[PDB]
Amino acid sequence: MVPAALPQLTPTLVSLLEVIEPEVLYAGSVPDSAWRIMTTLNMLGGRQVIAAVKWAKAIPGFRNLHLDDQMTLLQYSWMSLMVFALGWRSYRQASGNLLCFAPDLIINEQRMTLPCMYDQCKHMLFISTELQRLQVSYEEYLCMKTLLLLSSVPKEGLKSQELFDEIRMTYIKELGKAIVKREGNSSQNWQRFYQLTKLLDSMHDVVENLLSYCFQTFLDKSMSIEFPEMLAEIITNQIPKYSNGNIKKLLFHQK
Amino acid sequence: ENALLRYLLD
Ligand SMILES: C[C@@H]1C[C@H]2[C@@H]3CCC4=CC(=O)C=C[C@]4(C)[C@@]3(F)[C@@H](O)C[C@]2(C)[C@@]1(O)C(=O)CO
Repeated sequence: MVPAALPQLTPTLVSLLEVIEPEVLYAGSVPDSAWRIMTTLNMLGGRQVIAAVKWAKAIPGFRNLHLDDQMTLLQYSWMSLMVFALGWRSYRQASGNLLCFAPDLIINEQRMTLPCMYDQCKHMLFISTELQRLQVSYEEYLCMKTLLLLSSVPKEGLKSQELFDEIRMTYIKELGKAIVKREGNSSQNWQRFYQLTKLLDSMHDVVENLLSYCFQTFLDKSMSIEFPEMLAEIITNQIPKYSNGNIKKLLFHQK
Repeated sequence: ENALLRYLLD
């Protein structure tokens, strides 16, 4: 028995990340139709993206970037952020075996293998399997997820470039601290840091597969897949940047 | 063009 209290922050970035992490949302009987499932996922996704925008505003340094940089970073990274968190829930709740969109919206093996679900679900689940393989910790995850917010930028650079690089490097160092805290030796630390940064680089490829579905299902109105306002606005604005080759993926490695 | 996102950020 303990009194109520808020957890004790410490003067470290990961401690703040832990307090600002949004709570997992509930979607609020799963359909037997790919078409209906996709619309439902999008409605949940719009709510998750609003929560992520609020989270980003609290990340140390983010709000000091030019407003245009902030908007651009969220437009370019939203999918990566959503897929990474979906990967984490699927890893923690199902060992990477089921897609855990929300505690009340789990997509089982049968539904993941419906004709029009098979391909997208294989790509949506892949990152979860990697988190499981690497046994990523919560602190490592929180640092990596922040790095994803800071991983997709305009080819011509941001308006607040210097500040952005500084902020991004604080989180790269923070990831190092999360690994070091495991108490492995120097060689193991180097190896793990290389593996986790390789995983971050691999998110760009998974996301390309998923944005291809997102953009096509959004654009072809005749397909009757619905998107909430938040997502529709973002996607509408993101497509021209993506298709013009303006989204540059920061990679740690060659790749 | 980016009303909802801009509003949220403001
Ligand atoms: C394959 C794409 C990738 C999907 C997204 C993957 C990431 C994600 C995680 C969530 O926890 C809730 C919704 C989203 C953000 C998402 F699941 C839905 O929006 C539906 C989505 C765009 C998709 O299924 C469609 O394009 C359907 O129209």
